[PDB]
Parts: sequence; C-alpha cells; structure tokens
Amino acid sequence: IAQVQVQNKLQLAMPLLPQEVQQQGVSVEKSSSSFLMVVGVINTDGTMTQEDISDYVAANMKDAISRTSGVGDVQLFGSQYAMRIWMNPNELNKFQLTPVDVITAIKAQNAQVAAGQLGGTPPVKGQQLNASIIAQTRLTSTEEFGKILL
Amino acid sequence: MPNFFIDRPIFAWVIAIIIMLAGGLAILKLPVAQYPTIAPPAVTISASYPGADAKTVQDTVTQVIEQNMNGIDNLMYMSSNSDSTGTVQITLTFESGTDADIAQVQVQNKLQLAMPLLPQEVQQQGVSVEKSSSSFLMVVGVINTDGTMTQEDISDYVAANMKDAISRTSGVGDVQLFGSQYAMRIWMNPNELNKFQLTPVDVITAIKAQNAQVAAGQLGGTPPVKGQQLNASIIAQTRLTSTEEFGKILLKVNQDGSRVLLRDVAKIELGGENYDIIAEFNGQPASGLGIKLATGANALDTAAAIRAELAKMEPFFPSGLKIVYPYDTTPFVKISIHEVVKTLVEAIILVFLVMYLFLQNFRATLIPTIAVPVVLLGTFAVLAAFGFSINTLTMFGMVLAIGLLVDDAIVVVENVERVMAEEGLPPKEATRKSMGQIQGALVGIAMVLSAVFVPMAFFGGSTGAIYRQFSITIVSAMALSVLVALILTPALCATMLKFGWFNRMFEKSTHHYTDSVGGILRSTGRYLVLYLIIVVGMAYLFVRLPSSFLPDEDQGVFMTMVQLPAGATQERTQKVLNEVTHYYLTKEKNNVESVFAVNGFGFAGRGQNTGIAFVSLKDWADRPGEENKVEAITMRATRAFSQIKDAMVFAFNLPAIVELGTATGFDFELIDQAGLGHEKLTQARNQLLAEAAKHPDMLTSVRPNGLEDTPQFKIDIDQEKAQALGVSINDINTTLGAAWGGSYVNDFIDRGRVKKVYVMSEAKYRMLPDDIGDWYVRAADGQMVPFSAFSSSRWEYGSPRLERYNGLPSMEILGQAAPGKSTGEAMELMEQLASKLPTGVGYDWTGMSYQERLSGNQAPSLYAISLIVVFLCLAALYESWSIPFSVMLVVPLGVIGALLAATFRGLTNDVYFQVGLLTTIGLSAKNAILIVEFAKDLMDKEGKGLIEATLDAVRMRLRPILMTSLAFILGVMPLVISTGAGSGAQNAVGTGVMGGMVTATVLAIFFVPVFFVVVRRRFSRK
Amino acid sequence: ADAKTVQDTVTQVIEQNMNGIDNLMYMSSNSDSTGTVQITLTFESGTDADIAQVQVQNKLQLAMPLLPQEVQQQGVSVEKSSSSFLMVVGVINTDGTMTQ
Amino acid sequence: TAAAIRAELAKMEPFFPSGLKIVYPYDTTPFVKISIHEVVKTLVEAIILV
Amino acid sequence: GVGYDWTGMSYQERLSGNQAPSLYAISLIVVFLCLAALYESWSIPFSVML
Ligand SMILES: CC[C@H]1OC(=O)[C@H](C)[C@@H](O[C@H]2C[C@@](C)(OC)[C@@H](O)[C@H](C)O2)[C@H](C)[C@@H](O[C@@H]2O[C@H](C)C[C@H](N(C)C)[C@H]2O)[C@](C)(O)C[C@@H](C)C(=O)[C@H](C)[C@@H](O)[C@]1(C)O
Repeated sequence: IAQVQVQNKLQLAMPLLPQEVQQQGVSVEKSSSSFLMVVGVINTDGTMTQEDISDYVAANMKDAISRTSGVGDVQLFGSQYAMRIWMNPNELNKFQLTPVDVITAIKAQNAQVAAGQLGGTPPVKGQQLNASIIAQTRLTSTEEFGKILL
Repeated sequence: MPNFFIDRPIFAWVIAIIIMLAGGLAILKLPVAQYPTIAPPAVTISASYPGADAKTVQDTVTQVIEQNMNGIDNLMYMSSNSDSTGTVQITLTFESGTDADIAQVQVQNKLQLAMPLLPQEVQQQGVSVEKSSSSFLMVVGVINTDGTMTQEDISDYVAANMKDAISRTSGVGDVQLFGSQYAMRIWMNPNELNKFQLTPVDVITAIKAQNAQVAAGQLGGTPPVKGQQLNASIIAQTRLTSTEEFGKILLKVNQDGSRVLLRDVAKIELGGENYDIIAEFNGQPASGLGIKLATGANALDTAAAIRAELAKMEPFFPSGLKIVYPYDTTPFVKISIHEVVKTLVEAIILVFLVMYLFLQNFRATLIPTIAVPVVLLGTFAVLAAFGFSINTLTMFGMVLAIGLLVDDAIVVVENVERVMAEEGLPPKEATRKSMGQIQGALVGIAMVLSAVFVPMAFFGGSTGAIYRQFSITIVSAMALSVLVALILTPALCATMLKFGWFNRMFEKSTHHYTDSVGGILRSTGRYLVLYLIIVVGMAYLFVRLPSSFLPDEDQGVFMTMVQLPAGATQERTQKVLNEVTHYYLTKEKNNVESVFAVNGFGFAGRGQNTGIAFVSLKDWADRPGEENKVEAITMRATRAFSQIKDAMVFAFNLPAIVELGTATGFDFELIDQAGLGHEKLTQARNQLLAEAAKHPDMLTSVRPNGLEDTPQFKIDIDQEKAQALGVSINDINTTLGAAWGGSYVNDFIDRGRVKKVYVMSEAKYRMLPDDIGDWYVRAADGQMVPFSAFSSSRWEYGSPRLERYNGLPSMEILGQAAPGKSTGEAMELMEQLASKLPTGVGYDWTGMSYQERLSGNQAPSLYAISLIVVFLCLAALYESWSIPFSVMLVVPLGVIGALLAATFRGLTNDVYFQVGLLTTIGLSAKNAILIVEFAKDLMDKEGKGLIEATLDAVRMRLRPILMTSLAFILGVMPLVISTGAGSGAQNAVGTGVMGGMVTATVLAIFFVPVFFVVVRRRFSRK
Repeated sequence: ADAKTVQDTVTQVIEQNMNGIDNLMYMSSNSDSTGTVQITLTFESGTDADIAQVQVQNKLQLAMPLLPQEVQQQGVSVEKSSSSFLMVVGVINTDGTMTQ
Repeated sequence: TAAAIRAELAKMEPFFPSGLKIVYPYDTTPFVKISIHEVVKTLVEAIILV
Repeated sequence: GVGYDWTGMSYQERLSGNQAPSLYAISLIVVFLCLAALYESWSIPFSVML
C-alpha cells in the first residue's frame, strides 16, 4: 500500500516534471536500504571489456533479475550501451552546424513510422490483396548512424 | 457424549435446529456461478498504435513496457504479442493466490512511469490494464430487424443508452461493448486535396484550432475591483457537434477571394471508430455486449436482472432493436443445479425405500430423512463460512459424498434396532449400549476420513483448486455427519423407534454365505492370493487408463474457426463466413438457433483473413437423439466444411472450464538467447518442428501458434532527395501515415457524449501500391511533390505477429503426446529435441506445461502421508502395530470395479473419477473398521475368540453393508450414469462409484474377515 | 469549465468505469462551472478502504486515457476521503505586520 | 529471494558468450544459512548429550 | 421521470429501521432455543418467554 500511495501523489507532479526528467523515467521502490547480495560478472578469456561485460549483463540478465519477485531494487555496476555521438565543435563549425542540427537530423533520420496498410482497414468494392506498408525503421549500427545526412 | 445426549435429547434438537437455521441462511446468501476461481490471476496490458506493424509496435512500445515490468511482486512469467494491426498484448501471470486486485495495481503503476517513453500517438489511444478473466457470464447482442441500421449505428445506440444501464446492474463486474460507437470520420482525397496545394498535415492542423476549446475568466471572481455587482463565466470557443458543422472548416485562403472548406477536400461523415471487425448475426448487422460476473455475485440473480433492465428499454429501442442472447451461461447452471439437488432429494427417497424393505418400521426410516438434510442441507454453512460458492465443483462435491453421510445414518440406527432386536433392552437403554459399540469407530473413521481427503486441496495450482473444492465440501459434510451421528441421530432413534412380504428370506441367506466364510479359514492360501492377483489386475489396469481433467460437455454453444490464407481479405473472409452461416442455418435448423459470426478476429491472430463463428444451439428440448448434440454436430460440421478451397474451417466444442487450460498436451516456448534475429529464430523453430514430426511415436501435432511471415510493402524515403527539394521528412511521413494508417485528430461532442475524430483518406485512393502516386506534399517553394520524386518502393517479408516470452523474443509451440504416451514423456522428448538446436536458442514451458513442471505429481508424496496418518490414526483407535493392517488392505477392492469402468465403459481418469475413487475407499475402509472392531469388540467384551469372533463380527454387521451399498448403487445410478443434459461430469461421478462400489461390497464381505484372520494370528509365533 | 461541457467530458467517463467494484454502496458526483469534478464512491459499512481505494484507482486507469489532455495535465486525484473537518486551526497576526 | 535469483541466473548461463562467468563477490545469505544450521547442530548434539 | 433516494445520515438511518423487525425476531428465536437446551424442556422456555 504505502508504495501505492507515494506513487499516486507522485503521479500528480509527473506532468510538472521537466520533459527530460520524465524521458529518463522516474522510479518508485519499496526496497531495503542495503544490498542483499552482489552478483559478479567476469570474463576469463579476457575476450571482453568492462565496457562489454556491463552492456551484456544489462541487456541480457538485469531485466529479469529485476522482475524477479522480492527484488525491490537492482543496481547495475556499469552501464548498458547507447548509440554514442561524441560531437566535435570545430568539425561542427567548419560545415556551419550546431548540435541542434545534429540532433534534429538523428531525430528524423533514426525513426520507426507506421505507414498503415495496402488492404485498407475499411476497403472498396471487392478487393483481394492486403499487406502492411513499411516506411522507415530504426538505424541499428554505428555504421548506419554514421551515414546520416546532415 | 452420545450417552449424555440420549438422556437430554430435547437439547439435541436445538443443536440440529441451528445447523439447519444456519445451513439455510447460507443457502439463502451463497454465491452461485458455474465454476470458481481456478486460473492464476493474470493482468493483460494492451495498447494500440493506429496502423503500425509488428516491428514498430514491438520496438516502439512492447519492448519499452516490458523493460519496465520490474519491482512487481509474485509474477510467474510474462507473455507478449506485437502484430501488424497496430496492437500489443502483454500478459503478466501471477503466482496462485496472489491477490489480483493488488497485482493489477502494481503492473499498472509500473506502466504509468513508462508512459512518457511511448510515442505520443500510442499515449493518445491509451494503453490499458484489465484483469484477464476470459470467463464470460453471457453475451447479449442488439440486432436490427428491418435493414435500417448498420454495424456502427447499432453499436452507437448500444454504448449510449443501455451500456451504462447494464453496467450499473446488481452484480455485473465488467461490461464490454461489441463494436465501435459513432466517430467523426474525415475521409480525405489526394486529388480533391492536391488541387488546392494542401496535404493532410494542413487538414490535421485545422481540426485542431477549429475544434479545440479554450478558457477565459469570469467577470468578478478572481480579485475584482472595489464594489462589484456582476460575476458570471465567459464562454469562448467550443467543440463542433455535427458532420456539417465539421465540413465547414477554413483549410486555406488563396488570392481569389475564395478559400477551401474541409468538405471540399474530403468526405465528412459520421460513422465508426474502427473498421476491421464485422459482427454479423444470423446474416444481419449485430453489435452485442459481453458481461462478466462480479465476484460474490450470483450467476442467476444478475442473470435475471440483465433480462429485466433489458426490458424497460425495449419500448425506447427504435425500428428493430430486437435483443438476442447468442450466449448465456444461466441455463446450463440452472438445469444442472436443479439436478444435483434432485439427486439428494432422490437418493433420500432411496434410503426411505430401503430401510422399510429391510426394517418393517416407519419411525426407523423417518430418522435418516431427518438426519441427512440436517448434515447436507447444513454443511452449506461451513462452505459459506469459508467463502465458498454454490457451483458445479462444490455441488457435485456433495453428491460424490452423499453415500458417505447416508452410511452414517443407516449404520447407527441399524446397530440400535438390531441390538435391541438381538434380545435386549427398551428404546432408550438399547441406543445406550448399541452406541457404545460404534461410538468409538465413528471417531475412528472421522480422523481416518480427514486423511484420504484433506491431502487433496494441497495439490498443484490451476487444478489444485479444482480439487480443493471437492476436498473441503466432503471433509465438511463428512465431519458434520459424524457429529449429528454422535449428537442428533443417536438421541433420536432412542425416542422414535418401536414391508412384511420378505424378512425371513434374508435370515436364510446370511447362513448361506457365512458357509464358506466359516470355511476356508483352516488354511488361507487361495484367498490370500487372488487378492495378490487383484492387486495386480488393478496395477495393470491403473496404468492402461488414460488421464484427463473435467470432460468436454454439451454447453449451449460451440465454435467454428475460419482461417483464410496469407494475404486474404475480410470480404474474402465474409463469403466463407457466409457458407458457415448457411450450412448451419438451412441444413441444421433442428439444432442450430443462431450464428454470431465475427470476422476480423480469430485464434492464432487478429487478422483480416480470419474469423470465428459462435453458433448457439436450440434449447436441449429440441435436441433429442444423441446425434442432435454437440460431439455429433461438430463431426457433421468439421467434415462438411473440409471442402472449402483455401480456408481451414474447423469446428470444435468449448472445453470444460472456458478460462482454464486444455487438452493434456504441452505449451512450449522457443526463446531467443543471443541477438539472433527473427529470421534466425524462425529456422531454429523449423528445425525442431521438422525434427519433431520425424518422431510420430510421441508427437501428433507439434506446431507454431503464431503466424508465418508474409510479404509487405516497404517504402524507402530517399533522404538526400527529400532535402534537395523543399520536402520535410515530417510532412512526408505524416501523409503516407495519415492517408493509409488513419489518425485520431482530437475529440468532439456529439449528442452529449465525447467521441473521437479520425481523419484518413477514402479507401478509393488507398488500395494498391500503384495507388501511392496520388499523394502529394507541399514544399519549401509551395509546390506539390509526388512520392515518386523522393521515395523508392520494394516488396519484402516481415512477420505480422512477433512474439516474446519473458521480455525475450519467443515463438510458441503447441503439441500433444500422440495417441499413446504420457503428457510427461512428450515434454521429456521435446526437451531433448531442443538440446541440438543452434547455439543461442532456448526453451521454456508455460501455461499447462508450467503447472505440470512446478507441481510434480504430489499424489504419491501426499497420499504417502495420508496412508501413514491412516495406519497411525487407525492403530491407536485399536491398540496395535498390527490390527490396523487388516483395515488398510481394503483399499484395492474398491480401486477395482471403479477401475473396471475402464472395461464396460469407455471413459478416462477424470478429476471426478479421481475423487469418486475416494468416496469408495471411504466406505470400504469404514466397513473394514466396523467389522474389524466387532471382531476385537466381542473378542474382549463377551470375551469370545479366534475364528468365532471373526464370524460373530461379519454376522451382526453384514446387513448394514447391504442396506447402504444398495441405497447407493440406486441413488448413484440414475441419470448419473446414462444422461444427456450436462452429462460428462454426471457419468464421471457415477461409473466412478457405482461399479467399484460393487466390488467394494459384493467382494468385501467374503474378504475383510480374511483380513482380520491372516492378521492378528501372524503376530503370535513360537 | 463550461459546466455541462465538463460533465459528460470527464464525469460521464469516470462514472462509466466505476462499474462493479466490491462493496460499492452509493456513488455521487458533480461537475462544476470552474471545471471541477468530485466523483465520490461510498462503500459498504465495514468494507476495507485501502482496497476500495485501489479498485477505484484501477478503473480510473481505464477511464484516464479517454479524457481531455488538459484534464490529464491536471491530476485526477483518487483517494480515501471523509466529509467533515476534525478541526480548523486558524492563524492570525497580532500587531498588523502581516495582511490577510 | 536468493533461491530464485540463483535460478534466474542458472536459467541464463548456457547462453553467455566466450568466457563469461558469474562470480559471487558478496552475499549475506550464506552466513545466514550456516548460522541457523550450526545453531541447529546445537539442538541434535545437545540432545544426544542428554 | 422523477425518482428519489436517501444518502448519508438518511441511508444509514433508514437501513437501521428496515432492519429492526429482523433483529428482534431472530434474537427472540435465539433466546427460545437457548432455554430449550438448558431447562430440559421443549415448552417451559415457551413459558419463560411469556
Ligand atoms: C552498510 C552498508 C550500507 O550502508 C547502510 O546500510 C546504512 C546503514 C544506511 O542507513 C540505514 C540505517 C538508517 C537508520 O539510516 C541512518 C536508515 O534510515 C536507513 C534506511 O538504513 C544508509 C545510510 C542509507 O542512507 C540513508 O537513506 C535514508 C533513506 C535517508 C538517510 N538520510 C540522507 C537522512 C540516509 O543516510 C542507504 C539507503 O542505505 C544508503 C544507500 C546509498 C545505499 O544503498 C548504500 C549503498 C548502503 O546499502 C550501504 C552503504 O551499502
């Protein structure tokens, strides 16, 4: 209950938060103060980095140890990956572009967009043939993000 | 106690008046519903993304939400769907008795924080969490008689006048509309539109400012000026309220003195909210309304009250709003509970019909007639005390144990009126001595029957509770009898007692059988075996018999599932639904009442190429010959349909309990455990699938429950291109989007209700790829540009239904054990067949095959303990690590006969037969305790001995073991064994006991005394 | 508000949904004319308030998406509720160094 | 709760990459076990000492 | 087209009244039986409750 209440009065401030701080996601938990246990993840092959060993864990194991009943909190000892676009301010300056530009680009060029259907949801006269119209999908590599058009 | 109560019997009427009073009060305040709560609580989160595709829906929404279902208690697993209709369904199933009211909160609360990461367009339609309880009370259905009204019309009237009307009716816990509810359509036109240099975006951003609604103060109100005489509210802009009112919208003003209306560019017209489901009823436009119970409600009271509130409005119903009831549970529950109660009422007459025929008396028979409806029509109080509810399960729960609380009335008043009769005292003083002989062995059977029953409602989960009902009703009935048999009846027949053509014909037949009983005891080796060979026949018979849950029963309705191939169309689907429609009507009107036919939703998917047919039968009256029933009709349907070209049209009967599991197969999930793609998992699946068919030794039908990939129409927006022309990706996308996908602009008020406003091209200018051309978009310049200018178009494959298990891409596999092996072994194989699959692919078991896995088969483990609480209980009733062992070996004798309804009848190991097979052992062992008492009893009291006392026992004892065993095989063998009206269970209850209640007497009399002889003597060596 | 166009726009929806919650006894509501709604749900004497509160909040989750986006920006508050103040601790400044 | 955390990990180990190993740097469960299960040894051993 | 009901103090109050008959009855009935049990007779309690 307590949790239910906290979250319910929180919910009233939710629309008053900075768009950014919503985007991150607020969180409400009922956890013990202190760690029950810490689960370690190593690579013997030396084949992976810290960099990877985190991201693996996050993508591949965190999510469910989280949804596992009795786990009120999970701390990740690292970060899962993200598409990183380390801007360069001179480089940006030469071609006469701000970070705003970069952003607007990434936004519209890395999208996933419902373009409806061939079969029409309501149709005509009498028609066979019905298929999904598939517009843009989300870029999914360093390589693709790179090829953006500024 | 019984001695104390015989002397004060005036009180022992009070004790019984209450049991009654309270037993009655419960009856007159108990929940009645077909079944109780048996599925684990589930919570489905479901969302819409107007015109998406599995991929989009998945990575734009379903993923997001999953990545947030953490910190929620008692979750078993999470299942999720993303299909090409723009729809997501995520179902969190929760441990057994997790409170579902607080499991929904938790889910939903964790969702509200995710909401801001879903797309602004999903957030609009709104994601929503309900409690997954696919257990419909009934489904009404408003049809229009004359061809006046449409789907969307009927729909609108339904959710507008009657919807809330029902919603607020005494015991409806959920109402769910079966159609749209009028919505403001604005069916654009690329040409009417491209001519005025406008795109949809421009249409979009008008409905907005033209249809908004903005504030402005009062007058005084907020701080006024010194001394004011007037304060009243301003009313600025309102929202439009008509098709015509909408039609009139400024869309742009050109140098010409002329502008553009909204009407001019498109077709304004009120109409439906969503167009892919076609509710059609007996050919006619329908638009029903499904209704769920309420929880503590009454499937019969509210059943009525639906029909009441449905009247009142039938005056107000226009042209032809003739309401139909193509599915109601109410009848089935009534004329199954107006049975059952019938069986008791009757099995009562049977105990009065015997009794007389065995004891000339009237005041003898007229005591169990005032002892059974005490216990029985009063154990209801214990039920109602524990939250239980009058239902199929708990109802039979008694019928299955009526014989065990009869044999408690007969048994006492027997050895009272044939203890005085066998030369002795008056009435009071007889009951006093005669009770002192049974007094103990009732308290013995009490604890011994708490065992062999209680260790049930300790079982699995989904079928754990299925059992528990049985267990608790019985132990409650059983314990209440042992009480009235120690308080009321044994202080009643002491103040009530004292057919002719017969009587002496029994007194000859006792000695006639006591012939070989009195023999064969010089050395017992053939009788010691044969038993060892009954223990086998059974052990060979146990295994043979196939297992199952509650058997399919002829409920009012049944279903036909039409599935058109890959790219098919609702229209291509209707024509098939139209044959189904027809075959059923004119070709079966002596059994078929109606077909409620929905296309645009099926089983494996929610396609346009799918449909389902709810056919609801004639009343059970007009359905006489057994081939006028379900099992037959489906057979005659399923075949007659295996003739439509491309269109799998199967017909099938609803299962036992709708919202529970199913046929003892498996539910198997194939998971993706590295970044392996769809197009990689799909192979893995196909390997296994093929590798699974190769072993028909245990397979039947291994299959994907999903859908195979289909062709789809990619549109690749060239970026470079778009920039060089004055053309914006956002303008592009939206028009492609809104033309074809549709888009919810905002809301408006129509006839005092809020209703959506959708905007989307006519269907004329959105059917074929060759149709794209049509659509143009304004630019930097202000010039209309074709997609041809800035896009390529190519065909390709993409799943139209993507699936995930526990936030990890899944594909669900269904399959049975194949006529032959055990549910368990199939699973056992499948697992193996899965080990060889390409690295990074995993499996999990769900639903029915999750229950089986995490709930072993506690029968052996549990009944080990019961069978030990028995010896332990039983021993100390007597005084021996020995004597109880003579009672125990009575088990096999009832197992057989019951098991031997594998022979004479073609049935299975039901949950019913599983529990009748307990009420049998109850009598079996009880005899074994009475006979084995009467052998140790007068072998101590009169002081007799050896083979004399064992004969002395079965002597004064036999007749009861006859009166009752007869009473049962009568009261348990009516329509219970040989039926037609909610049969199934009836038959499974019956054959269970009946045959097997045979061998549990007419095989135990010649036997138990053997059991008291071979034991005792073997515990005295040299 | 616009009073009529606040009821029907918000209250008809919230009300549609409070359909069928354990021990509901009587619900009563009012629009306003400053744009204000108080739906109240009164549950059977004895019933558990905190659960009541939960279901009331569970059915709202369903109404919620179907209400003006400015009404959403606002709140829609679901909570247990009395009717009468237990007390009214007032507060005055002696020696006017503070106004109302 | 540890019981399961251990079974969720279990369930997902057959699919890690190259040489990716779980390791148990810290846990307050094992002590809490040994603890009661040696204080339960003090029951038996001290009855077999009466 | 114009109906009525009570709420608040009223609804409680009304529902106190409607109930009373049921109260006294089932209460008397309970006293009768309590005497039958106790004072051995099926109709001396019939005589106390006079
Ligand atoms: C041993 C090792 C752990 O230390 C503790 O357990 C001590 C004993 C807690 O106090 C213990 C004991 C106690 C009484 O706090 C003094 C109690 O209030 C808390 C909930 O648990 C501390 C300090 C808590 O902080 C307190 O959090 C409160 C919500 C408010 C308080 N504050 C800023 C005013 C603040 O100091 C809190 C949450 O555990 C700190 C967070 C950062 C942790 O999870 C860190 C990693 C801890 O697990 C720990 C360092 O590993």
